Amino acid sequence: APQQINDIVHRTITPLIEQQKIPGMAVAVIYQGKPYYFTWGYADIAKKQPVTQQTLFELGSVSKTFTGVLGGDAIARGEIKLSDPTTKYWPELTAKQWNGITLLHLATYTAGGLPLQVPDEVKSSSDLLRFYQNWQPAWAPGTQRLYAGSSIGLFGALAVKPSGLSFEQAMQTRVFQPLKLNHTWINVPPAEEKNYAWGYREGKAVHVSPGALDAEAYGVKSTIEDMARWVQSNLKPLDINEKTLQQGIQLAQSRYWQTGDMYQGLGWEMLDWPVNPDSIINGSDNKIALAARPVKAITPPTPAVRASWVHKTGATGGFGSYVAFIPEKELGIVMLANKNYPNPARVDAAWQILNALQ
Ligand SMILES: *C(=O)[C@@H](NC(=O)/C(=N\OC)c1csc(N)n1)[C@@H]1N=C(C(=O)O)C(=C)CS1
Repeated sequence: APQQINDIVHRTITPLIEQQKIPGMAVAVIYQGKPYYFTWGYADIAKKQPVTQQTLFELGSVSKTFTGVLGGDAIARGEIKLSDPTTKYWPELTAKQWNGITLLHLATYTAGGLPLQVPDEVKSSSDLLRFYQNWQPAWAPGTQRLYAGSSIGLFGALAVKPSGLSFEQAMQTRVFQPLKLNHTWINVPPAEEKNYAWGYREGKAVHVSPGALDAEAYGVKSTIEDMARWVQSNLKPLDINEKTLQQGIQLAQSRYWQTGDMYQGLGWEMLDWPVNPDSIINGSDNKIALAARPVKAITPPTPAVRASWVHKTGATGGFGSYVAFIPEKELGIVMLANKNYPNPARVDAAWQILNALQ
């Protein structure tokens, strides 16, 4: 690393780890195209395994970025349109509240109050139809954004129906493989388990459990290297040889709705750069990030704007992550930790690092 990068990383990450008691963390900095890696602490406290560049972290809701891109790749292949009604892909959704709710609404949390999580009692396919058939909206479609795994989760499950593939198999073949993300998994294969960090919640070692629509909303595990390569791929999508993937990435950073000073893409969220850091830092706090807000349609959607801060927070019960980049500045960051610590602490550290490098 250039000395600039070590100094701001160490001066920023050391106090964060101490403040938050994070057992293991990996950071990548993307700077003038190339990634620079830092690791601290333990993947596995008990067995004294260090965090390395090969350690797998659970990405949590950062998985929604892969989901948004794969959905974008399906649009670009001609298989779906964001203007299609939900019912085109799930006809059994016959309850009348589903009228007028499109793929766009699902992908962007604007369907009218679909909930944060799919409840744990929803295990089977028929439980899932049931859950969506019996849900009643809080609002008309396309008036309020409420951040929701049940919403983007359903988008991803529907968006792969036309391809004929499982969502897993579509993600593998259409996103992971072409980008050479070869240590990124929805299901960790048994031979790779030795690299799988434990998550820590109130001291207990934990992994994420199976759940309805887990792959679509929070199901990806990856390494700091592969996540660096995911950021580079989203920073510079024209370098990607597969046409539909290249367009898919650009569709996921298109601006569909605005609330306050933020815009909703497909899994990614964006703000104009130069950004006010107060708004990203405070905006990431759950009190705000999880609240319903009114949305203004961007008519028509703005194509990926280079001069943007593009980002996503994610957590599971035992992990906490964050990815942010700025395409105009050829700059990005990935922060993976095996503890779920508050979002504003993540964003503030990323902001400290990146504004220092621009
Ligand atoms: C995304 O990260 C998603 N998070 C979750 O679904 C979980 N935990 O979040 C704190 C989760 C999934 S499986 C498991 N054991 N835990 C949504 N994101 C957030 C977030 O802070 O980004 C949440 C508020 C919970 S829901």
